[PDB]
This record gives sequence, C-alpha cells and structure tokens, in this order.
Amino acid sequence: AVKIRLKRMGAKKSPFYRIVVADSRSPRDGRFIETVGTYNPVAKPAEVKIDEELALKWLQTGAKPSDTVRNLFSSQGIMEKFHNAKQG
Amino acid sequence: IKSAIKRTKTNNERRVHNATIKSAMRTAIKQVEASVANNEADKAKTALTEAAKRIDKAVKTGLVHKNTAARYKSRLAKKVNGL
Amino acid sequence: SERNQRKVYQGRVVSDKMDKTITVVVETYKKHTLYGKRVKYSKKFKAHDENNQAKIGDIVKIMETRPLSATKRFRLVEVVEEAV
RNA sequence: CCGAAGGUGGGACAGAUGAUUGGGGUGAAGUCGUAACAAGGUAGCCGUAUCGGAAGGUGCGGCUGG
RNA sequence: GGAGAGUUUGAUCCUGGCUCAGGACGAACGCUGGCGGCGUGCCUAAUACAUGCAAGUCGAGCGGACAGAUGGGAGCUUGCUCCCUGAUGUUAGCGGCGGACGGGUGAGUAACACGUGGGUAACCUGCCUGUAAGACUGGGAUAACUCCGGGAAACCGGGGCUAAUACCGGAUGGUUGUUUGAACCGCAUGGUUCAAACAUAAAAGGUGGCUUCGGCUACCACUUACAGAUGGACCCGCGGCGCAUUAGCUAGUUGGUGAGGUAACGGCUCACCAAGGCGACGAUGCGUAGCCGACCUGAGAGGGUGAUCGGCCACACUGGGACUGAGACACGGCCCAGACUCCUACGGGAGGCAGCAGUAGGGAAUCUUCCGCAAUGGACGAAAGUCUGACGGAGCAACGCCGCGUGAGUGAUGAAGGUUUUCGGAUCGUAAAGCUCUGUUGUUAGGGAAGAACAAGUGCCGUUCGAAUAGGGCGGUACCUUGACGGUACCUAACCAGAAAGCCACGGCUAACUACGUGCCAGCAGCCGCGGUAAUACGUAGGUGGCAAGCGUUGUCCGGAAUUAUUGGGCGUAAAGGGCUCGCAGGCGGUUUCUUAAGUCUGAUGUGAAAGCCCCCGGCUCAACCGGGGAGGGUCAUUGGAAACUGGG
RNA sequence: AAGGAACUCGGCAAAAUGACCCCGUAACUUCGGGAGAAGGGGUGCUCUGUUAGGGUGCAAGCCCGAGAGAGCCGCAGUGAAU
Repeated sequence: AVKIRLKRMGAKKSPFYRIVVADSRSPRDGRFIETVGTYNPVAKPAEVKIDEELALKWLQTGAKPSDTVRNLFSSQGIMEKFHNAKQG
Repeated sequence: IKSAIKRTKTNNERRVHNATIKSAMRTAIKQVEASVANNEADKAKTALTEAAKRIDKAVKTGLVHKNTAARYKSRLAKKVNGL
Repeated sequence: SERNQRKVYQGRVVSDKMDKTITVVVETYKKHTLYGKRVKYSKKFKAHDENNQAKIGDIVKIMETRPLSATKRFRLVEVVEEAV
C-alpha cells in the first residue's frame, strides 16, 4: 500500500528526486501523503538528503520503500535504526 | 479481446454459484418468517439456527457483509423472540 | 478524550405545521467582497422537535446532527425565549 | 413490479423561411413646399385631440428654454 | 507604485464618446530565417476511424501435456531408429492476484461538482504493517484431456476422466445476533469496557534443509480479532453566473408511524395519515459553464482566462442494467436497445482511438504509424524475470522564452558606384578595399562523462527463529554486474571572414526625409485624414529610425479609461431628481450609564498540498530553467484577552 | 376479403362516437365561456367484508357500497338495448 518512493522533479536532461511517501495507486508526480527530503543523482558525487526521523516514523506504521529508496535509507543508515527498533 | 475472457468465464461461474448461496439464504430467512407468521416455536427456532447458518456462511464465502448480515439476523431474532 | 463538537446555532421559529418539526431562521450576517458594507441574510433550517414543544416566534438553539430525513439535519437544544 | 428505447397525443419554447407589408438608415446638385433657427416674417416648445400631400395647422392647458 | 495624445469650434473652456501609443497568447497569416538549452504544440467535430502496440503475470497452488536424455537396453546397412523418468526448458486450461491503477477527453454538470472549514455516536477499506489466537476431519464435482454430435464461422451441446491454495460438508473459535447482569461517559438517536449463556462463523497448503520417517523448523501463503496506515463514502457553514421582456414553483414534493433497502443516515424505496415545502435574501424556468491551485493585465482594487503542470469531478459510440471483485455499476469487461462500419453459407456473428503514433473530415491552424524499459514509478512473482505507448528519450514546427551568432582592431583615395545638389559639394563613410587578427559557431579528426543507486548471486559479521553450527529471515559491510538516449552533451587539435539579416516605419501622436513618377486616378489609413501638375502621408530609390532571427498584420484579453468611479464620477443649463404624496419590507439612528460580546481588534493552535508569484543561497559555460530554504495568501475552525465604537438587553 | 371518399354537385346515405368514474385540455375571449375542447385510462365475476364509511333501529336485522389487495374466466366485461 503506502510506499516511500522517489518522485521526479527537475528539467528534462537533469533529473531530481524528492523522496516522497505516496501510494502505489497515485501517479508518480501526482498526489502524495508527505515528503522526506531529496535525491540528486546527477551530481558527480553523492548528496542525498533524508529527513531520517519522519522517514523512520513512516517506516514503522508500515510503508515499505522501493529498492533505490531502501538503499538510500541504508546509505544514510535508517534501516539499521529500524532493525535496532525491531530488535528492541 | 484483452484476455478478460477468463474473467468473463469465471464471472459467470461465480455468478451462478453465488446466486445459489444467496437463494438458499433467502429461502432460509423466508422459512423463518413463515414459521413466525404461523405461530410455531420449535420449528421457528430450528429455522433460525438454519437461517443464521446460511447468513454467516454466505458472509464467510462472499458478499453479504456482516453489517447487512447483522440486519437480517437481528430482525429474524427479534421476530422469533417476539413470540 | 472528549470527542469533536458539532455545529450549533440559535434562531427563530418560522413554522410549526410539520409533524414533530420546525424551521428556524438564523440571522447571521456578513459583508461583501467589494463594497465592504455588512448586509443581512436569513437562513431557515429544518430542525426536529421530538416533544413538539415549540411555537412560532420562539428564540431557540439547534444542534446539527446526522440527516434525520430529507432536508433535516438539526435538533433542539434549549428553547430560550418564548413568543408573546 | 420497475424499466431504456420506441409509439400515440396535446401543448410550450427556439431558429429558419414566406406572397406581401410597415416604419428605419444611407446614397449620384431629383420633385413639392419652407416648418424651425432673427420678432424666422403666425414667438417656439411640452402634453393631448383633431385635420391636412408634406413639413405642419388648429383647439385646450402649461412653459420661457421670448 | 500611478505619464498621455488626436478629434465637436472662426477661436476657446467644459461635458462626452471614439481612436492611438503597452503587455500577453496552446494563437494564425505575410515577409524572412543560423544554432543550442528549456518548455509547448487539434482551442475546431465529445466527428468517423484502416493498421500497430496501450494489462498482464505466477510452474514455490494445481492436473495434463510438449520436448529432453543421466544412466538402461534394442535392430541392422555405419546411415541411423527407440523406450525407461535425470536434471533441464516450453506453457492451451484450472486457480490466485491484477485488470477499478496508470494514460485520454471536457461532452455533460449551476449543485455539495469544486474550493475552504467542519461533523460522522451513521459508515466501508484488498494489498501494507504491528500484536494476539489459530490452522484440525472428510466429502463430492469440473476445465484441460479425450470420444461423439451440432455449427459458414463465432463456437456450442452430450457421455467419459482428473487435481488444487478451486468448491462444499464437519469439529474448535474472544467475530456477528439474541437474552440477562454490571461499571463509567455523552450530543437527541446514544457511546466505551467486563461477565455469562444460546446460535452459528474459520482456515491451505507450497518450496528448501534437517531427520529415528511419527514428525520438526524457516520463508511465503491461509483464518479470526484489535490497532495503525492508506484509499473510499455520506452530511453541513461559507464562496465563486447571465437574464424578471423567467413570478409563482413542488406533490414522494414537505413531515410523521411502520416496513424494506443500503457499507451506512435518509422519501433512498413502499403502505397509511397530515397539508406541508421553496420563494423578490430571486424559487422555478431559460442560456452559458468542468471547479480549483494558478495564468495574463493592472499602481492596486479589479477585469479576463481555467492550455501545459498538479488536486477533485464527470465521461468512455447513445440510453439503461447488473455481474464479479475489498473497491466498478468497469476507457481497452459483460447483458440489452438504437445508429453506424464489417463478415455471412442468410441461420447468425464481430466492433468501439475522448490510451501512444497515425488516417480522413471540419478548420486560420497545431506534430512521428520512432527507440527503450537503462533510470523513476506501477502489476505479478519467493525471486531471476515478464508486462508497461505510464515514463525516460528521440523526431517535426521560430510555436514561446532564453542564450551565442552573421565578424573584430586599424583604416581618408572620404576610392568606384547610388541618391541629392543653390553643382562649391553633402551623403551612403572608416562603412568597402589596405594592413593585422580571432574561431564561439562551420567543417574535418581524435578522446570521452554524470544520469548507476541497484536488484539478484556470492562471502563475512551481529542478531531472531529453530531440536540444532541445518536452513531461512532482518541490518551492516565486501565484491561481481547492468545505458534506449549515444560515442549525445562535453573536451582537444586543423582550416578559411570564409556558410549565416531580415522585417516594419519615417506628417502629428511617434523615434525617423529627401528625390523621381502619379494627378481625388492609382492608391494609403488606427485616428486626425492624404492624393484634383510643385504629395516629407500614394508607388519606387536613397537615407534614417525602431527592433532584431526575428519583424509586421490580424483575432481576443487587460490597461490607457477616474469610460460602471469601493479605491475613484455624476443629475439647475451638457446624459441624469420619479409629477407628487401615504407608507410595508429594507437601510440609517439624539444623549448618560450598566452589562453582553454578534461585528471589530489582538494572541495561541490547526490548516489554506506539490509546483507557481516573491525573498535568500546554490547548480547548469551565463541566461531561460533547475534545486534548496523561507515568506505570502481565509469575512476559515477551535480557543484566550480588550470593551472605544456598531449591535443586543 | 384488400382498399379505404378513389363515389359525388356535395361524405347525401351509411358506418363511427355515444353510459359511469378518474386524469387531462388549446387558440381566442365580451372573462362568462370555448369545454362533454381535444386526447387518454378503468369499468365483469370471486374472496378478503353483513367493511372503510354512511341511513333507520334501543339493539337485532335491513338498505346504500368508495376504495384497495389478492386472484379467476373469456376474442370481447356500460359483453344485450339506447
């Protein structure tokens, strides 16, 4: 149901992704429940920005991220916090 | 066209089967009302057990939805216990 | 946890003639988008009188509720001032 | 039982179109007068009636915007 | 943050309209045309559509198949041919889940359709979490497969057979209903929790590994309840339209009791009664219209718009219906009726581009019958994977915005030549040529990104399960992988000013003038108005001016316009005081004081999504644009203070 | 039969409507009418019922009989007449 998923923003050749809590039903750029921060792919380095506590708040009500959003959570390290909470 | 032909086919299958279940439910409730208009006690009670059996099984399988099932059960219970 | 509060008005009874109900003129009154002066409008609501303890010309409070029939969404609270 | 469509019927609204017609406007130095503007040669106008090819005239009342 | 000008006259001042100078388009037309970035591109016929795709997937639910050969044998011509059930792959059919999302269109719709704010004690919610209880015991069919039979096909019927995570009994269940006790709480119906009994209501297995063969376990799935989450429903305040040359409109309409129906309240549906209901605060009727965030204009108030993008709605050839499913009364589902297209063996069948491309038509007028699932979503799967015209891109169009260009420094013989000339020259004018020089772009040739994070597969480590170091889940690493665009943006070297400017105007408004031809003709014009033989107004040339790959015309908005005047106008004579009164509704209300708190002001809380305008920084070579951060916008709801004023007593 | 005014001077004659109850009703108008305009629907019998409701009666019992449901027959229910 509820999924934390990337949301396309930006120009044509230069994408940008707001990490956005939406439903699978709703369109990709369309309506959404709340957002956590961002994702710049097209930077030659890194630069992800995740809210890291409200994202954690949505993970626990039951909202399973997509694969790239999941590994961005792993890069900032919220899935380890979620596994520490489940081991709590 | 777009391979919904299996959904048409199984739609007709489930239509026929669900209509059997619904009609058995209806005849059971109607048998309760017939044994309340005729002023019987024991046959009305065994008909209420039969009717609530049919209602709860029709909810178990499909589309009778415990709200309306509660409506039918509650009126049949009030009309047998009104005796 | 006290639950959410329903809308409440006070008004004035127009008619008594319907069975166990009345209609009520709320005279709340408000200003324009353009000229700014504040003009009046009368809103008559269908409200339930379960005891039928009402008269025409009665200041009365009403509570909003679930729709009681067609056009009914209101009931009595406190019949304040009676007609003379 | 409900029921879409269809059928019959009498009305309501709206657009075309119609012999003919009535007023309106605009137009090559057309015809008849000259009603108004001056005391415009009968001061003019307003309302109303009436008559007259036509502007108009006449009555009554009112007005000065004599 | 606010500019005016021409035109009523013989001359003038007011009034007064008209006309112009501006910014905008999903614009079109005309002339012209270089690239790059980003956006946009049937406004009209919701006209009709050839073709191709746009929704499938799961063999870890199931039965049957097709291959295949690990070993096992077979018959001989050395060319070959089987039969046992290895792995291994392929999937008509059952079945589950999806098809209700995503994509299109704006015809309907003037009211809960939408915006904003609430209320639900009157509600539904698959998949997703989290927790708690479970998952026992049997039964009977059916597709496929065959064997007939009927059909032109579409396909259909008959007898056989067979399995499931299909379906059905049955047990056990804290649901649901009934009945009786409590306890506490409201907003009328009422709400929450405890107990008891009665009546029923479940469930399903599959894969892997361990094995004493009983079973045991993980993962997935199944059932019941309770929460969360998400989506959905209904209801109410306010708000956003034109006509009164639409004034009366209703009868299931307006209430009641009772029943049915619904996920739910309800005339939602029906019986029986009552005579109600809406109404100049505009009912009804007619016309028009998807609504909004926003967009254009404006100093603002406003006025206009509702393209793209995003939310809600409604629609799916027209009207009606239900089915199934958690959710549809279903764009690419079904049944019916109508029109249209097609096939027919004349009995009967099939179809719905307002999905992406494209075709024909209507039109002033708007594009490719393209590549990819690499990235972001979706569906299914345990996963690998598959599907995806969503989406990423690519193509066409100056359609818009933005940025760089067509050269640059020096140059007086002011060359030739044009145009003009009182023939002294003035001008095109340092503008050409001279000299010097760059290469953005042009071209050739090399090198070549970010967009990629992953998924899955291994190895570790921590940890939960476990009868256990099996084995699997969860988290962290540690590797190996993956690009349609595309050798694209980009960087580097070589060469030549070489390939690259037009459009409109020049009387005033309004910047910019002369000459020749014409002679109220041809023609120009937005207005004043030009032109009847000395036309800076017509046509041409030179020149100048404006802009600039644009320019000009048109069509509509808004401004100018204080020209609907709230901001911000008027009525003695310019348009305008009802012929005058009596008065209903409405509006407005002398004084002192107490009180109230509806208006008013102020505080806190929530909210007015994202994008957009605005502020501040950042990244694209700058810009457009993107990105981050904030602000703004409510007569909005709840809540708290003030009491001067308006109102209330 | 089929057709239906083609007959004809002309729908002359004939046919058709023709009762009761309910619905609904135009132009125009002297506001009365038009109007029974038009155009439709239902009319049997049986059981619910000696009814709902009335009249008489002191009650019994007699008359009058709207409306509905159920159902039954027929080609046809003011089944004839007018």
